Amino acid sequence: NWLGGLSRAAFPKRFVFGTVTSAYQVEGMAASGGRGPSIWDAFAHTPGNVAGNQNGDVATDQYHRYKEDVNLMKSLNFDAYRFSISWSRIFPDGEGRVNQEGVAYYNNLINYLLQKGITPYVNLYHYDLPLALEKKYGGWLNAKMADLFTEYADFCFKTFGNRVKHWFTFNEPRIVALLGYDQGTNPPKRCTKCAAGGNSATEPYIVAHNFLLSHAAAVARYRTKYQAAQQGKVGIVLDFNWYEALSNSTEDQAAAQRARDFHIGWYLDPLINGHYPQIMQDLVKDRLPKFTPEQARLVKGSADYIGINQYTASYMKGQQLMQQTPTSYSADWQVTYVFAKNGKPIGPQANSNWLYIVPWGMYGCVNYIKQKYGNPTVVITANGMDQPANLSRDQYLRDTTRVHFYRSYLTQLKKAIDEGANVAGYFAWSLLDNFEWLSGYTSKFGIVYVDFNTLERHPKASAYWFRDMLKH
Ligand SMILES: OC[C@H]1O[C@H](F)[C@H](O)[C@@H](O)[C@@H]1O
Ligand SMILES: [Zn+2]
Repeated sequence: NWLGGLSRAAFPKRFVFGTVTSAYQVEGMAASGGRGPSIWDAFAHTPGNVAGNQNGDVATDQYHRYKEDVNLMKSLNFDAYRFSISWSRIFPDGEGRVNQEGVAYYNNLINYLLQKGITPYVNLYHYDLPLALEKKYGGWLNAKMADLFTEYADFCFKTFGNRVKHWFTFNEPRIVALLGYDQGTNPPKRCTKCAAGGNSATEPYIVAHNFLLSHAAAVARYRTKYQAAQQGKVGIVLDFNWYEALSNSTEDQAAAQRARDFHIGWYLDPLINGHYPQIMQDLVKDRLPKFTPEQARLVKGSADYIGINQYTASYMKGQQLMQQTPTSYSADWQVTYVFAKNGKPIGPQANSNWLYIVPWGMYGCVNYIKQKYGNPTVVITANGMDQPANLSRDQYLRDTTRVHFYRSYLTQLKKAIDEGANVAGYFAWSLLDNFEWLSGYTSKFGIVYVDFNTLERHPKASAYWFRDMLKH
């Protein structure tokens, strides 16, 4: 049977199922409704930065169609919707003046979701730093971001928190550090060789530290000022792709573990244990900032749940640990990526080159967090795969590969849960085909097809798969 034994009965009672989007990727109205530009608006509008010179000006136009999209998610039997608030839609300059039309939009969305029995899970930040804050303060390089983010978060708690009870601060600060400041391929396009300037060996760590400090400050504000009345929760969303030792050799096993530590431990060790991973301290040394005891105590325990974005897996090959001139966060790991073992690829690829379809990676990741971090409450906040550009509507709708993807990954998640992992929910990236950053509209992650000429929505087979699986 195409559900493969999966249904709500196959998951814990009250387990949450949802879909996910992000503001810039679906809203549109990027320069309308009072919204100020984000760093992604400037980036996307620069010729050559995005596939086809595309941008999120219109995107899926969810801004005008949100009731259609909410009706669709309810008809597909989902319990929840993870979306983000655009910082520059509320504060066009990131600070000071409030854009009331922006506030009204999120009020309207949140109220309609609740009207339809859909639980809002709200991200405050998804790659979309107000451009004004980048220019005035230097964005995530400036420790002042803690105050600036806290003030923004405070406004959101005050304005929406009587209705919103499930918050996330950030989405994937590792990717911001990696792509924005190590490789320099996402805004602000910083790296050692980059035209904008930078230092791939230092800036990724500065940025990560400031994300953690800003997270902790925003949560401290929530807990001291809003929690008593509002009785909600605040977490953070982290990407974690699985790393598997190429062989059982001491050095390959060490390499896979180093990769885990530099990937997820970088944030989870501070959040759970109040310090950076030991290996990062040992290898990165004085390029890794130190939490004072007070900061570490503010950071530790500051996530009510951990959002995990899980997509793929890689084999890791080791080497003798070397004394090396620092060059980048990426080279700091001292590992070698490998995508085949015993003559077989780890998995076939989806449309995105980085996305190897490896369902057991999901078990790997969830089991690892359970065993290593005292089984914290985890929410899978994104999981999915993409189709390529240029297909016919019908070809998009017959997404049999995506159906197989969800059945397999969810079976592996069920396996980890049945072994005792504290996973509270699962969210499919994405409800809709949308703006896939550098790939623009050439990558289609949705369970619902979006015709980007007419903006019409059409559920794909995977959407119907979810509807069947999730019926009450
Ligand atoms: O790459 C697919 C998807 O991966 C993660 F979920 C990111 O948070 C999204 O912004 C992105 O679109
Ligand atoms: Zn419109």
